[PDB]
Amino acid sequence: SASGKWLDGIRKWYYNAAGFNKLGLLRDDTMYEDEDVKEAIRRLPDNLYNDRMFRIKRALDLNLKHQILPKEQWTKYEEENFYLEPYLKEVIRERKEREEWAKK
Amino acid sequence: TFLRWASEPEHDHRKRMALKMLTMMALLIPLTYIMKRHKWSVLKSRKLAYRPPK
Amino acid sequence: SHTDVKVPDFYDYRRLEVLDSTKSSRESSEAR
Amino acid sequence: GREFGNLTRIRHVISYSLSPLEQRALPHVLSKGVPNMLRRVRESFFRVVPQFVVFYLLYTWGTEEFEKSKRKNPAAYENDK
Amino acid sequence: AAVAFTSKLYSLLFRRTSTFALTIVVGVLFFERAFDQGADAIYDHINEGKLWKHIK
Amino acid sequence: TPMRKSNPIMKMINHSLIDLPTPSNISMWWNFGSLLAFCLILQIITGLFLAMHYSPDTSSAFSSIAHITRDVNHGWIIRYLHANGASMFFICLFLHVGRGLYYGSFLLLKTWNTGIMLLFLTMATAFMGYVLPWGQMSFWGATVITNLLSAIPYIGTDLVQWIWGGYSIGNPTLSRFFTLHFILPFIITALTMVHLLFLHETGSNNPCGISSDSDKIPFHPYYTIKDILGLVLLLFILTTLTLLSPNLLNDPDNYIPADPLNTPPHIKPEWYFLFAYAILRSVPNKLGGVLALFLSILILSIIPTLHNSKQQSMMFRPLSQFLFWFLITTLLTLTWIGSQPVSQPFIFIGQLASTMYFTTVLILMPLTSLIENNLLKW
Amino acid sequence: IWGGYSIGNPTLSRFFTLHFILPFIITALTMVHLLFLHETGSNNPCGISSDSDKI
Amino acid sequence: MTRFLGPRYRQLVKNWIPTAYTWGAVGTLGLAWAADWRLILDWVP
Ligand SMILES: CCCCCCCCCCCCCCCCCC(=O)OC[C@H](COP(=O)([O-])OCC(O)COP(=O)([O-])OC[C@@H](COC(=O)CCCCCCCCCCCCCCCCC)OC(=O)CCCCCCCCCCCCCCCCC)OC(=O)CCCCCCCCCCCCCCCCC
Ligand SMILES: CCCCCCCCCCCCCCCCCC(=O)OC[C@H](COP(=O)([O-])OCC[N+](C)(C)C)OC(=O)CCCCCCCCCCCCCCCCC
Ligand SMILES: CCCCCCCC/C=C/CCCCCCCC(=O)OC[C@H](COP(=O)(O)OCCN)OC(=O)CCCCCCC/C=C/CCCCCCCC
Ligand SMILES: CCCCCCCC/C=C/CCCCCCCC(=O)OC[C@H](COP(=O)(O)OCCN)OC(=O)CCCCCCC/C=C/CCCCCCCC
Ligand code: HEM
Ligand code: HEM
Ligand SMILES: O=C1C(=C2CCC(c3ccc(Cl)cc3)CC2)C(O)=C(O)c2ccccc21
Ligand SMILES: O=C1C(O)=C([C@H]2CC[C@H](c3ccc(Cl)cc3)CC2)C(=O)c2ccccc21
Ligand SMILES: [Zn+2]
Repeated sequence: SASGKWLDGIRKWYYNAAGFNKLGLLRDDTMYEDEDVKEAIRRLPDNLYNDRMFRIKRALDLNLKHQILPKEQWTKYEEENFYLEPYLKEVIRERKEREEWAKK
Repeated sequence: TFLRWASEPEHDHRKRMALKMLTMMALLIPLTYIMKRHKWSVLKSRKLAYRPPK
Repeated sequence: SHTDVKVPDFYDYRRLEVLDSTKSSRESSEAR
Repeated sequence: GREFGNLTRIRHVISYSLSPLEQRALPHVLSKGVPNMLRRVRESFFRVVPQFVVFYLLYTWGTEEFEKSKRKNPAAYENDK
Repeated sequence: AAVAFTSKLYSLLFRRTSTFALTIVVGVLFFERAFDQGADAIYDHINEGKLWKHIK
Repeated sequence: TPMRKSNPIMKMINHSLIDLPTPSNISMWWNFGSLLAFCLILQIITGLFLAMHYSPDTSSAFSSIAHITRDVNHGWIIRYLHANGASMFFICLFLHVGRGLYYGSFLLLKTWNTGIMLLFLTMATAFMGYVLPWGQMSFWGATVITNLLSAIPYIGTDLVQWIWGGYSIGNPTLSRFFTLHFILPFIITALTMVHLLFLHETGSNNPCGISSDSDKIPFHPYYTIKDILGLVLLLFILTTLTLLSPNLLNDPDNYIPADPLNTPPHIKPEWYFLFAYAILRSVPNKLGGVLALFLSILILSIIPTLHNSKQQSMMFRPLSQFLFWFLITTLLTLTWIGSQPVSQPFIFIGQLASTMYFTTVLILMPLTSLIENNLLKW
Repeated sequence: IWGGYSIGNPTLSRFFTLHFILPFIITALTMVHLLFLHETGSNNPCGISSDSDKI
Repeated sequence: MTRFLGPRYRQLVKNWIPTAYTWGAVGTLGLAWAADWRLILDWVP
């Protein structure tokens, strides 16, 4: 039903309003590094880790220079990669399992 | 006028003194701003690159 | 390997005091 | 503890810099800085300003109302005698 | 080649830290007096006729 | 090794403000802590001088200040500087708090809690200085603030009489105000050192809310000159306030000495307090009013607990930003209401502003954070 | 230091302000004193090194 | 929290109840003795 197109519309609006794409950043780059997120980052393979580090340094440099990327290079909503989500879900499952053991 | 003077004797000398030290504090702003800009130009023009073996 | 190295150009930022080149290098340094 | 020898692990990033005495301190103001400030104002205008406009309307209304309340009502003397 | 003003200024005065410091004390001695005199002149001039120094 | 690193005192200085790793990208909002410290130092110096001419006795306090401002050489400007420095101190304090609310730096729990302690201490200090001139406003301010403990149900009245040292406000209370006002600033100093000790174990947050360990620069020379620039600006403003327009923030009713038999028709505290006053005015019940008064500040301690967002900073969170600025306008509204008589329009407006303040902190922000999370699909 | 031609009222308030503030400077310097001490540890009556019998 | 609902936590709380009310007795009697609180001390023979 149409409701899918409608919700995706508002979601795209919110994404462009947030503006981390103007700095060349992915969504999974912008998470705060709590305990689980750090453990998920530990699990990444080397290529993803290095790409993430450079992207973040580049955003920091731009922010230092009160500037943004050219529009041609902004991250687009329809071709983004949630590279960290899978690892995070596993980390959280493991912690939940341990908790559940601890109450018996 | 006399009650004005009775309430605030430091009036004239205060304005006298304002001219001086305000001129000075106004002068010191652009100078220190220049010094800041000088020290920060190193970072403001920095260029990065990423070169993985791929 | 490395041999492909080249610093990108900084023309926009450099001082005119060295672009107006009619004076030995070290004397310029002194003026700046 | 935290010290410039072992903060994080990075690979394959190259940097380039000039010395301060080689370059200008205020290189391009009116050709680059001014438009940048303009867009920087544009990107935040509607997230900050309307709330303050509403505050201004509320303030003026409340002042006017309080000042009306202090004026004598003719019906308080004209109505019955 | 071009003996220019700021280069002479660097080489004679600013190259050595002690002499830089000496230059600074010498400059402040004279700046203080010149600056005071100018300010007092302006002030006196803004409100002639109203100060008791002259009414005396 | 260099001497910079040869010795514990020197090495602590070095880890504090020479080789400390700072974020490259922090903005002007991070200058206000150093300005706070500067203000504390200014206040202590000007206070130690004033102290040597003031009289903590109800039969000469007023006249001792007259003596200071008329006969002591340049005593008037020392007075002016003290009074205006307090105002600057609170301006910086408010801006300093607001930064941390916006950029999510409350997740540094120890620093945040020590900050709340410092806020409380500074307010106490400022108020106990405000009553020393023994003018007409000072007296009734004292009276109200010391009657506040009567609201404690079982032991309150006795606490009031034990703080007064008698049946009423009087000479024995003024010396207590003066001893406490003398000692508190130094406790503030010590706790500031603890505050920074806690900070330097983690380092500074930044505007983007992401980890900056890939782009740290040293504190010296960059932030040394930056903070010096900030200080120059603060001094320009302070001088213009002291010499060009000294009466801007001044109150005439405190140039009338104290009269225990008459409260003036129009009552108004110092500006940095108005908002609390408004809150206190808004509850038709004594105990409830005092409780609200104290909760208005104590509520900061549970902001870390109500945090739902995946991201730390509001830089990338627009709905959040909208609410933030609405909260700031509520506080402006309380400040404006505090200035007005206790009459009906302002009564009603103040009650709405108070309910919206607590509402916003406790309910609206958490829920908007959840909506935001759902819009980004996590 | 007198604040006048002789000992008088202006001097007593100076005595009192200074007597109020000094003890706290003493406190801070005491902390520095002990900081310095704990880098080496206590000497003892015999004047020989006690690192074989520390408690 | 929601984590601390379960059997072990119930058992663990039961283990410490007595010590808890004993420390409560200590604090109450001490407060009363320290503030010469007549409301409690008038009942001590
Ligand atoms: C008789 C008394 C005389 C007194 C004389 C006083 C003279 C004072 C001189 C001061 C000079 C300062 C120079 C500082 C240089 C520092 C350089 C630097 O690095 O700066 C970085 C710093 C910014 O830092 P940053 O790293 O970018 O980080 C900040 C943000 O994070 C960045 O985030 P962002 O990028 O998202 O933000 C973008 C945008 C965000 O934009 C927005 O949010 C939107 C704004 C829209 C505004 C639209 C217009 C207004 C609203 C209208 C709306 C419609 C109404 C409709 C009504 C309808 C009703 C029906 O913000 C800006 O760009 C702000 C720039 C302007 C800053 C202005 C600062 C004002 C200071 C005032 C001081 C007052 C006290 C003086 C002493 C008084 C003593 C009595 O500032 C600048 O870059 C600007 C520098 C230039 C500032 C000049 C200020 C001059 C003020 C003169 C005041 C004179 C009048 C006084 C009156 C007193 C009354 C009592
Ligand atoms: C806010 C004001 C009012 C406060 C009132 C306070 C009420 C509570 C008072 C309790 C006093 C007794 C507590 C004993 C706790 C012993 C714990 C312990 O480790 O003991 C074993 C330890 C070590 O013993 P040990 O090592 O030999 O062996 C212990 C081993 N077990 C337990 C197995 C036997 O003993 C001590 O060294 C304890 C010294 C305690 C000193 C307390 C001094 C009195 C201070 C409080 C009274 C004064 C209040 C003044 C109020 C004035 C108001 C106006
Ligand atoms: C009589 C009128 C007044 C006269 C005043 C004269 C003095 C004027 C001001 C002079 C300021 C000092 C300038 C010279 C400082 C030299 C410091 C020095 O040599 O020490 C550097 C070296 C640096 O350490 P490292 O990093 O380990 O070095 C390794 C290098 N690879 O040593 C140090 O650590 C610093 C030591 C500092 C010593 C400072 C001595 C100051 C003496 C001041 C005397 C003032 C007398 C005033 C008299 C007044 C009338 C009674
Ligand atoms: C003598 C009388 C004094 C009266 C009281 C004075 C203090 C109160 C002053 C209130 C007005 C303050 C206005 C400050 C300028 C606002 C400029 C603005 O809107 O800019 C938005 C711009 C947007 O930037 P970013 O989101 O980071 O992204 C840009 C990078 N791409 O900057 C910000 O949003 C930064 C906001 C930082 C916090 C500002 C806080 C201001 C108010 C603080 C004090 C309020 C009272 C106390 C609040 C806390 C109470 C518990
Ligand atoms: C006398 C009062 C205070 C002094 C002297 C003081 C001093 C400082 C200084 C110098 C810094 C260094 C970083 C900066 O300037 O931003 C700082 C950081 C900080 N202050 Fe305080 N502060 C005071 C009160 C407060 C209050 C009232 C709060 C909160 C309610 C607070 C919370 C913080 C936090 C969270 C940081 C670190 C945040 C970050 O780095 O992102 N402080 N403070
Ligand atoms: C955070 C630090 C301080 C703050 C916020 C503060 C604040 C104030 C304020 C608001 C006043 C009243 C101003 C007026 O009536 O015009 C005052 C007065 C006074 N303060 Fe301070 N003060 C501080 C530190 C000190 C210290 C350390 C001393 C040490 C003796 C001191 C001594 C005095 C004296 C003697 C007065 C009365 C003189 C007068 O009213 O002009 N103050 N203080
Ligand atoms: O200004 C400081 C700062 C400090 C600098 C020195 C100041 C200071 C104040 C008074 C004296 Cl007598 C000496 C130094 C205190 C604040 C400090 O510790 C930080 O960690 C920090 C981080 C980011 C941006 C600014 C700062
Ligand atoms: O009626 C009041 C009044 O209510 C307060 C109040 C303002 C808020 C103060 C306050 C107390 C605690 C905190 Cl955390 C903050 C502010 C307490 C005194 C005054 O300051 C005052 C001054 C002069 C005359 C009358 C009055
Ligand atoms: Zn003067």
